[PDB]
Amino acid sequence: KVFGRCELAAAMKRHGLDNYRGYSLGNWVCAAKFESNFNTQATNRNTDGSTDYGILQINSRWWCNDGRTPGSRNLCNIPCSALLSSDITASVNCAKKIVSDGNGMNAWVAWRNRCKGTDVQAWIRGCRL
Repeated sequence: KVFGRCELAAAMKRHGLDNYRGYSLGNWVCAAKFESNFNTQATNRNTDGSTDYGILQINSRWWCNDGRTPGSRNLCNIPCSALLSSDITASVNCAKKIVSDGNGMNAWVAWRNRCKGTDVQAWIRGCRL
């Protein structure tokens, strides 16, 4: 499923991401925009053999199991395919674990390079929240 900007902001707010670990809602919507273009079915393989899955592009080397990433951990304890569902619950729950890991949202390369230090509130403007 491809989410609309406000539709996703609403779904994320409902799942408790707004201000989670100090990151305002605009941050999460901006990260989603640039990581997957709001598409829950997005996948991208990396040079190290791992693969990123879903709207927040969660990596298979540490967070989920896709059966083809040797010596990988499954810290979120879920099959990576669950991260492609139209229901973002699984992605959100796993993202909450990732952002609490110590490096905050810097764990998402697109957020660090394209959202960090920008006016992220813009991503939720005009939204009925």
